[PDB]
Order: sequence, then structure tokens, then C-alpha cells
Amino acid sequence: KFRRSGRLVDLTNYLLTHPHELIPLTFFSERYESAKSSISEDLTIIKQTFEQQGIGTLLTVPGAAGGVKYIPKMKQAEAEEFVQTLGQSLANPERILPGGYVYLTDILGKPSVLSKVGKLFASVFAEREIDVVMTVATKGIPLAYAAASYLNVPVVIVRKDNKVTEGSTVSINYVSGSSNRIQTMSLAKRSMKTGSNVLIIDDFMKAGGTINGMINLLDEFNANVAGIGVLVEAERLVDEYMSLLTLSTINMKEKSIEIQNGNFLRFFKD
Amino acid sequence: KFRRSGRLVDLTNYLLTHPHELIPLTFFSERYESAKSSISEDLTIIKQTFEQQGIGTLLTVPGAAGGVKYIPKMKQAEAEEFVQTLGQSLANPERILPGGYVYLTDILGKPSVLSKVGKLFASVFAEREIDVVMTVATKGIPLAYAAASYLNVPVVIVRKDNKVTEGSTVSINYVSGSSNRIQTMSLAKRSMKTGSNVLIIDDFMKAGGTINGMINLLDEFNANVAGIGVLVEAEGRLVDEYMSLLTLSTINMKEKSIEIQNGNFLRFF
Ligand SMILES: Nc1nc2c(ncn2[C@@H]2O[C@H](COP(=O)(O)OP(=O)(O)O)[C@@H](OP(=O)(O)OP(=O)(O)O)[C@H]2O)c(=O)[nH]1
Ligand SMILES: Nc1nc2c(ncn2[C@@H]2O[C@H](COP(=O)(O)OP(=O)(O)O)[C@@H](OP(=O)(O)OP(=O)(O)O)[C@H]2O)c(=O)[nH]1
Repeated sequence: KFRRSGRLVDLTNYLLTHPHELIPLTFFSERYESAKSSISEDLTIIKQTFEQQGIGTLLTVPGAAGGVKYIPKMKQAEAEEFVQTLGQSLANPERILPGGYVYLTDILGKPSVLSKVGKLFASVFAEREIDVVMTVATKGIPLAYAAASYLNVPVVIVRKDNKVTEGSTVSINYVSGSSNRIQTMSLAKRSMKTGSNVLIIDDFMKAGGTINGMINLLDEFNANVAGIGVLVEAERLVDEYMSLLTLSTINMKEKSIEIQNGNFLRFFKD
Repeated sequence: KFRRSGRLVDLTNYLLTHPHELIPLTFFSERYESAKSSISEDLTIIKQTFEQQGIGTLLTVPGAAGGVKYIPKMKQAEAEEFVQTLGQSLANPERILPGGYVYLTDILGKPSVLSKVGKLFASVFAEREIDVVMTVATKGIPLAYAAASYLNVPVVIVRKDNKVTEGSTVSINYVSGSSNRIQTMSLAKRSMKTGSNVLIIDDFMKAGGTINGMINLLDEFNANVAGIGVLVEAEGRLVDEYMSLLTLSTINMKEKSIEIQNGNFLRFF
């Protein structure tokens, strides 16, 4: 069957792979052929270790329709050290592109980096009620999936083309600050339940025209924005958002990227 | 310092979050302030439990240059049952779209499905030399990042635009079987090192002209095809060796009927 040593390894792996799911104690008890009191002490050790190591926390919801829920969390210390390292790598002037753009797609591709950004996002929005994570194609998509895996919620991708083949669609128009052109963004009607609570994730925000377009698109679904998370904000039509980094405009002459913290610390108060 | 119980929990978490990394036994000795004799006892328990529970294999390589490595693996039974499960739910007649297309957007969006498809891909290609996972925007991107996270390699996204502003780009042309139009797919030059071993991941293959486009694009970088993996292949093929989970028989738009069976994935077990 299972001795205690293996039971803890399996318990640890089951929790880590089912974050934000409520598991009844009888599930573990029947699985390891052990008493619910022995399971509860194993969950006490996992709890203390998760907290000490900065992995997360275990919530116990009481009652027969209760159980345990693993919640990924990030300590403020690991958060600002990681954001500091991130900003230092984004500071590289080799990333400067024509038009004052910054090359970040190597960073959005590394697995270690994405899992920590996704964990950070999930840590900050852990206690909101999120049905779905939403972003717009294309570069926001890795971030959206990292965050959604820790939160255990589907991802919805807003498309800027009505090229697509995925059934009936709803589109709106929005003004970016860029092309002050009116671009269009769209979403399949069958890809989001109406009334859902949406966490919006995106790679980058300047004055927020794209995110505000996502907000108005949610109105057409009678959905609610549970939160807004952005990796980089430029130095604003939007409301409350969390940002990891702040980018001061690229001085294209001096070849200089200057980046500081975002407002993320505001969300780590003891 | 940790007692044995907290050490097992931390050790499990650390291994699960650092797959395919050779970790020296001395890293854990300094970490936990304990002998390599005690840590080797814990690795032995984790190894047995990872293997019994279908989580993966814990490979111990001796020597100073060696250590411990966690390799995500899927057992055949779990692969058979998950693929059958996925196959039936995709054979839902509501998924049929105008033009004979099949709506996958919801499946490719759920986190628990993606982690098992990603783990399946990573289990089959676990022993191959891979520097990077590559896919085409947009729907392949979830599968590619799922598989890459288990393999611990970066992800590279081929754009069917050339619009994109990420520096100097290499573009090629290719013919779909669809629009027998010649479309264009591009790849930034600073997003791929010369001679990279590339695992191609996509959501759907019919004739293979998109995947064949990606292979042609890899030669402009003198990169190699480490492997090709697709969620769904259509019946009836310019491509070489690939792995598929599902096969889709053309939607009889008259009958309202999607017919789907297993792919070729069993031949890798
Ligand atoms: N320097 C830099 N900019 C980025 C990066 N990623 C996105 N941007 C830009 O930020 C802006 C996104 O903000 P939006 O949500 O579109 O809101 P906005 O219309 O008010 O600008 C876009 O620039 P834009 O305002 O839409 O037009 P433009 O300034 O490029 O001419 C987008 O091109 C990056 O990595 N580095
Ligand atoms: N039924 C269905 N088909 C999909 C779906 N997603 C992509 N396809 C089709 O699969 C094909 C992509 O495979 P390719 O790699 O391009 O293979 P190919 O060039 O030899 O045709 C495209 O059609 P095509 O092979 O170029 O021609 P056609 O069969 O669409 O007429 C594409 O339209 C889907 O979700 N459902």
C-alpha cells in the first residue's frame, strides 16, 4: 500500500498538481488506507514546509463538504529579488528595436521565468474569484497560461483578426494610443460563459487602450474583470492594475533602457 | 535544517519544479544540512513513489560530475486512458464548424488537459536531445508551452505574420493544402541559435504543409528536427516521422458526425 514516507511524497505531488482544487480528506484517507486524523497530520507537515519554503499554503475548509486546498503563494522577498533580476536583464540595450520597442520574447519563452511570473500573478490574485484568465494574442499568451495553471482556470484568447474559424464571434472596436486607428478585437461566443469573473493578463501596457478594449469586450458577455496583471507598463485610460516592471521611454539616441519596479509591492502588505 | 518529513516534501517540490536538470547530491547536502547518506535514502523513496504513481523516473548518475535528475514520464495505461477520454469528448457533434472544421479552442484552453498532453509529449521525447520547442501562432502555443515546461526548454513561436516588431526576421513561403495559396511564416533571428535541435509541436495536422513549412524554416537557421508532435492528425502526407494522439475522420457535414480514433502514439511505448 503506502508507508508514511511515500504517502508524503504522493500527497505533496497531488497537491502541487491540483492547486486551488478542494480535495476532501476522505479522498486521501481512502487513497492511502489511513485514518483521517493521520492524513490531517501529514497535511500539517506539508503546510509548515510549504510556508517555510515559500511554496504556498494549505487551507482547510471545515465541514463534510470541506477538505484541503493548496494555494500557490510567493513571498515578498522572492518577489522583489525575482523582479529585480528580471529588470536587470531587460535593461540590456541590445534589446532596443527600431521605433523604441524592447525585445522581450526570449524572456516570455524561458520556462523558469514564466513559471515565476505566473506564480507571482497567481499569488497576488489568489483570493479573488476568478473563472477564467484572458489575454489578447500574441505575446500575452505565455503569461496568461502560466498564471492560469497555478489558478486552475481556463485561458481565453482575444484575437485581433476576425480571420478565425471558431464559430460565431463578438467583436468590438477600440483605440490604441499608437495607430490612433480604430482596431478590432474579437472573441468566440462559445469560448466564455456570460457572467464569468475574468483576470486580464498582458505582456505590456502603455496608456491602456488594449486592456480597456478587453474591458468593453467583457461587457458584451456581461462578464466582470476580477483583476488586471501586466508584466511591463510604460511611463492612462485603465483602472486598477498590477504591474511588475515600469519602462521609461527608450532614449533612442543614447541607447539606454531604464527600468524600475512596478506597483506590485503594494500587493504584499503584512 | 529539516527533519526527514519536511525534507521529503521540499525534495519532492524541488524535483518537480526542476525537471531534466542534473542536480548534484552536494546541492541537497548544503540545502538540508545532512549527509549524502540520508539524502540518498530520501531519493530512493521518492524514486519508488514516482515510479509506482506514474509521476516519472528519478535517475541517479554516480560520480563527481553526476547527481540526480527527475524525468517526467507517463505510463502507457494513463496515456491510453487519457487519449481515449480526450478522443470521445472531441467526438461531440457540437464541435463541427462551417467548412468541416472542428472546434478545439475549449480543450486547448483547460489547464488540466494541457498538463497531461504536455506531459505525454515530454514523456515520449524525454530521451531526445532538444534545445527548444517550436510552434506556430496561435493555437499550438498552449501545447508547446505545456510540453516545454516538462522538458525545461524555451519556446519559440513562428508567426504567420511578418508584421511583427521583434527585430530582424527570416521568412519563408509554404503551401498549405487549403488555400493552395503560398502563405508566409517568419522567425526572428535573435530567437533561435544556429544548429539548435528543435521539437515541433502543433495542435492539428492534415497534409503537413504547415509543419513542412516549419522544417524548411529551420534550415535557414541550420537547425535540426529533434521530433514532431501533434495533437490531431487527419487521415491522408509530405511529412516524415511524427507522433499524434488523435485521428479525425472528415466531418460528414450532412450527418452531424465527428468520428475520431487513436493516433500513432502507442508506438513510442
Ligand atoms: N518600447 C516598447 N513598447 C511596447 C512593447 N510592447 C508593447 N509596446 C507598446 O505598448 C503599447 C501597448 O499599449 P496599449 O495597450 O496598446 O495602449 P495605447 O494605445 O494607449 O498605446 C504598444 O505601443 P503603442 O503605444 O501602441 O505604439 P508605438 O509607441 O509603438 O508607436 C505596443 O506596441 C515593448 O516591449 N517595448
Ligand atoms: N476539420 C478541421 N481542420 C483544421 C483544423 N485546424 C486546422 N485544420 C486544417 O488542417 C490543416 C493544417 O494542416 P497542414 O499542416 O497545413 O497540412 P497540409 O498543408 O498538407 O494541408 C489546414 O487545412 P488544409 O489541410 O490546408 O485543407 P482543408 O482540409 O481545410 O480543406 C487547416 O485548415 C480544425 O480544427 N478542424
